[PDB]
Amino acid sequence: KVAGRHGNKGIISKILPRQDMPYLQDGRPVDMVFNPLGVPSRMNVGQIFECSLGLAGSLLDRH
Amino acid sequence: TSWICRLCYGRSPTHGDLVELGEAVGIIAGQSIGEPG
Amino acid sequence: PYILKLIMEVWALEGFGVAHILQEMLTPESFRLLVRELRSLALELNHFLVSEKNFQINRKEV
Amino acid sequence: EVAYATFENMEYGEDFMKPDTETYNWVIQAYTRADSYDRVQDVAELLGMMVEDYKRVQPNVKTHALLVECFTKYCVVKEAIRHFRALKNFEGGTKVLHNAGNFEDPLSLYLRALCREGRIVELIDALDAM
Amino acid sequence: MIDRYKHQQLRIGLVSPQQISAWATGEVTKPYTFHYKTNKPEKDGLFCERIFGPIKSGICACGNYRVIKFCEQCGVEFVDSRIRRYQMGYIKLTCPVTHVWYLKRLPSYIANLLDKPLKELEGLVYCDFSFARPITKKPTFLRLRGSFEYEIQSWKYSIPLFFTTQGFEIFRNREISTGAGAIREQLADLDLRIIIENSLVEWKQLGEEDRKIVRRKDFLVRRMELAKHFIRTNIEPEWMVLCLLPVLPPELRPDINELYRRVIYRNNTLTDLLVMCQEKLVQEAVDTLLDNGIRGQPMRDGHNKVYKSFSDVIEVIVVGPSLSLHRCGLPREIAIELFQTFVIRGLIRQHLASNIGVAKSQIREKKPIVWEILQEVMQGHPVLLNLGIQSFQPILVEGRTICLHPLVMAVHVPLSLEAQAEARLLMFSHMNLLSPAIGDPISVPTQDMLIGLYVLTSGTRRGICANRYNPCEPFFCNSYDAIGAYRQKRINLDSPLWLRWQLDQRVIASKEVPIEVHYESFGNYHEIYAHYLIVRSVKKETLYIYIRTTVGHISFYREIEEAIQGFSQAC
Amino acid sequence: WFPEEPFEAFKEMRERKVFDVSDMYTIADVWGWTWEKDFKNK
Amino acid sequence: RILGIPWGFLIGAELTIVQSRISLVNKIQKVYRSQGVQIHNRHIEIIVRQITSKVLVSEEGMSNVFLPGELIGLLRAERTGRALEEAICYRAVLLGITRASLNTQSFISEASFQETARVLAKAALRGRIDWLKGLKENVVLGGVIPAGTGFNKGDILFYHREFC
Amino acid sequence: DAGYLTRRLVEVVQHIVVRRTDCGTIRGISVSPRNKSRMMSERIFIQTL
Repeated sequence: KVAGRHGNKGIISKILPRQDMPYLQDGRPVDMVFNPLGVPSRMNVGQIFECSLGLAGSLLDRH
Repeated sequence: TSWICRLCYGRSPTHGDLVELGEAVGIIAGQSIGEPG
Repeated sequence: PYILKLIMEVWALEGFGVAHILQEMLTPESFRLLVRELRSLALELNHFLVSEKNFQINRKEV
Repeated sequence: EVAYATFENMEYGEDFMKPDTETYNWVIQAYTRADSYDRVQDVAELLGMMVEDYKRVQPNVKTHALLVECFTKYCVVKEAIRHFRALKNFEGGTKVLHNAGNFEDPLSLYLRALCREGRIVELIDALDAM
Repeated sequence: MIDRYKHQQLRIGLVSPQQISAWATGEVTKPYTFHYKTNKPEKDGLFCERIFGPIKSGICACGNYRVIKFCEQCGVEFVDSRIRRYQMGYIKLTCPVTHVWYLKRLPSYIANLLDKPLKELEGLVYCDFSFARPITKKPTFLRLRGSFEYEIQSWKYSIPLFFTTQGFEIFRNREISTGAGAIREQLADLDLRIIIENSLVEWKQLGEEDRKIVRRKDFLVRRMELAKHFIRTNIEPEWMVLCLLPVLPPELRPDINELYRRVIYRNNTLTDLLVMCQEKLVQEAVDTLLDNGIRGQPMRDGHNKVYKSFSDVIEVIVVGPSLSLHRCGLPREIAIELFQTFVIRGLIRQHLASNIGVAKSQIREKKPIVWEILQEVMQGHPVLLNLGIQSFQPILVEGRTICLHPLVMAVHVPLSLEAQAEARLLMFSHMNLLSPAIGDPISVPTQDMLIGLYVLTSGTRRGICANRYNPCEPFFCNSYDAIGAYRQKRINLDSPLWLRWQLDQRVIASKEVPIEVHYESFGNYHEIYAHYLIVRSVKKETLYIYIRTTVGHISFYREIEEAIQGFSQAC
Repeated sequence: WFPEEPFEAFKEMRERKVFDVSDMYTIADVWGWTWEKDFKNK
Repeated sequence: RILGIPWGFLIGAELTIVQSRISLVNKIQKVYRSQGVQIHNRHIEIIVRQITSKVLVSEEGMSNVFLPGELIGLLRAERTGRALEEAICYRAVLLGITRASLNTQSFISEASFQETARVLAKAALRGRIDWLKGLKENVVLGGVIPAGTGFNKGDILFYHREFC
Repeated sequence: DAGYLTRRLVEVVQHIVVRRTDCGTIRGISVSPRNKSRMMSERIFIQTL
């Protein structure tokens, strides 16, 4: 079981090789794929803000 | 009041035909009202 | 994002009409023990079978 | 209860299995001569079921003799009097109720219950039938 | 047809003192539980092996062993030790005690049968009262009657001296008695047929004549109903007063033991004296054992805990989207335990294991032949998973988790063929597609499945969303060509197209007349509808249909059609 | 709602086929007990 | 006050019971239908039949057949009324599902539902018999329930040949 | 509150089993589609039939 800090809790159901994962326009595959249907029903928009800002910080070397 | 017959009950919802002999329709009625509570 | 790693059944069987599955999932010690507890209150609980053929009454060993 | 299970098989079965007058008499007789427990309510409900079946079933001599015997035993005397009046019109009549002196002699019990309750006019009419 | 008749009955009844003795023979006479030094069951105690049987199968009290009738030294019966779960004992009460169920639980049965208020009857049991003339079937010569709160003065000195003490004791408990024993004499001497006639005449008198008359009428009907049941049954009303106390078997009392000790202790004290205060202690202790919480403040132990009587005693999953609807996946570690008996039999049957002992070691040591057998015996053997409980056909999966299909922890394996038939033929997830409440389907696609169908069948953009300007597409011969063009990225999923249609006109559409009819002077006319074009003629019998659709609509139609055709071919 | 008035409620019982006069019979009149009217209401 | 013997009680009980059943089903279905819950009337009618299937023998009806204050089935009371004139006077009573569950034909079912000590004390004093017709009765006994697959009990010419 | 109600509902009708083909009753319940005081819902009235 994994979780974010916004009450988004999940259970790992499948482990894929990195070449089977969806990948970005820089070629990097993603590490996890979450269901987007979990957000509107649970109404925890804060995870959307955090994930975007986390990506910016990693590329900018910022916390 | 201790049992019911096929004709007075009528068709089964789960099976399309007239309800079969031996069906526990009392317990089915109890679940069908309690579950949507 | 930052992701952390963390540390009625009888009625349903009766509604299906699976009488032999229900008997398996229940099995008798549950009833024999009940008879003894009732005996502690000066009550006796006898199980009799009446034969449909010759109408002879049989007292089950409980 | 053994005889009543068979009766229920017939009462709620197909047309060729429906109870006749003899069927009602057997089930009534089973309750009247039960070994234990009060059965007068069972007999009176069976009688109501038989009456509801009047278009198909009519009584005979045994029906009234059994009903006189049952109501006398439970001391429902006014109902035993109604069924004794119907029993008079049947030939043989009181001899069937006498049962050759078996089952505690239902003929004598009917006479005794009439004497114990001061229903003398009924008692004399019973003797005329005998 | 004739019913398959089945006549079974069970009855409960109050138990005679004779039946209580017949259960045990067996008298527990000592308040001892277990010896301190030998740690053995005390003789004639609550755990005695004379009365309840050996604690070790085939081993006697002295230690003599026999292969599975009484030992000469101790008397232990050489039987299985399981008899301690079912063997009763009993306590011989020096003084009779009323059963608390039939005295104190309102409405009182004893008080209703005797037609005495429970207040005037409770003092006969728990207070220093005495009842005069308890019986009516034997000669008496004193004009005493009723309940006397005090003591008769002459009855203390003059009467015992005049008749002598030895001669007085014979007829003493016939003029005035005390305790629960006095109640038992009243119950045993009751004329149940007199009760019915007296209640009926009193009932009719009140009818000829406001909150008391109605209440008294209900009392009389209850009393005559109670008398009638005693007459037509084999229950004696005097059994409501206990002379013997049955004792629960030791294995069911490995609270109750302490309550038994108190009853034995006081009962042994009372027989040593032979007083009325001691009788109350015995009677109250039996009340505590049978049903506490009926007198007021219940008995409590030293740790401030209320004693419990016999009346208190009687009163991970992981989704698998590729699974079929009727299947489930079980881990090896779970499957091998659930099916161990079948794996052992399969090993013996195919002679891979000599016997049961060897077949266990191969399972223990994870010999690879075990998993081949496990797959074999699992096939065709459904399991129950707990529509909360359903039946699935298990398949072995990799990993450590149970895998369930997306439209669905206890696992039960049916053993008998009767149970296996019911699981496969009644509880499988495909003969229960309709819910019993209203007849709705149970497994309708939801969430991501539903979104996929919605996106698939959301057709082309229309009107001002399709063209920037006011306008003042490919044709496919068959649906496979259209789908093939989509696979080659020649069209998009929602790009409009025309499909040559060679079936009947079965396109769900708005019931509307043509937008436009183009009528050629040679006889052919084209009817342009909102979703299809129909080409007809006044010279020929031709009728050509072209549907304006998308590959998404084609894909949805094909999936259902090919599912129906695939199932038909396979069956 | 059945009418609160009694005779209206009797009429509604017949209209909705709850109860009709075909259900009004006793053991005396279906078993041919013509002699019982002599022993009653005297 | 309008009708006579087994017609005032018989017709009065029919009117009360029919009216009660209509309003009981409507009230129950009004709750579920306002929440969007669809249930067939069959299931509700089965429950309501048990609520409205009993009459109470009136305080004045005393005989050797029924005692005043006795709870008897509606069909039994109707049939006895046609056959007897023994002061069978009764009124329809609405029993809540709790009270109806404690007035059944099986003391085992009642004792395992609620108020076990009171149920067993009364039954033991009259030697009550349970004929084990229902489902929960047989579950307690560990038998096969009378429903589903348990319903309805589940040399001459030798040595006599031609010598030839 | 839902479980307590479900337990009581099951208990009151737990014994009801389909035991006969036809009890042979003569009575029936009358249903009318055109009550003069309220336009009954068509779909609900169809579902009760």
